Amino acid sequence: LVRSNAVDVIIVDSVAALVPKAEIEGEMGDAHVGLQARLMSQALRKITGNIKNANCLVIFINQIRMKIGVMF
DNA sequence: TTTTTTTTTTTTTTTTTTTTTTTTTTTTTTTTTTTT
Repeated sequence: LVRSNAVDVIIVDSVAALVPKAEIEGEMGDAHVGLQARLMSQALRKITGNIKNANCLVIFINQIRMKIGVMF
């Protein structure tokens, strides 16, 4: 959509819910340490250069997931 | 009978033998439990 120059505002609701295809194919709790993070990092690397050229918005939506082992 | 005298011209190719080198990471995820 963004590369087409047609649409100008794009919304991705709850980026946390876009599971990888590999994780879907595999069983529950197999592993997939950070695969979501790798996917998200690779996505931006490819679309940042097209978003500026197409003058679009890609407002992403996120969730609050409390972390462990943090005191202060 | 006596009695020798002088060279002239090039034609043709034939066959390949041998490898030499790696190069770079990429990414987090999720809390549990009141005690007197």
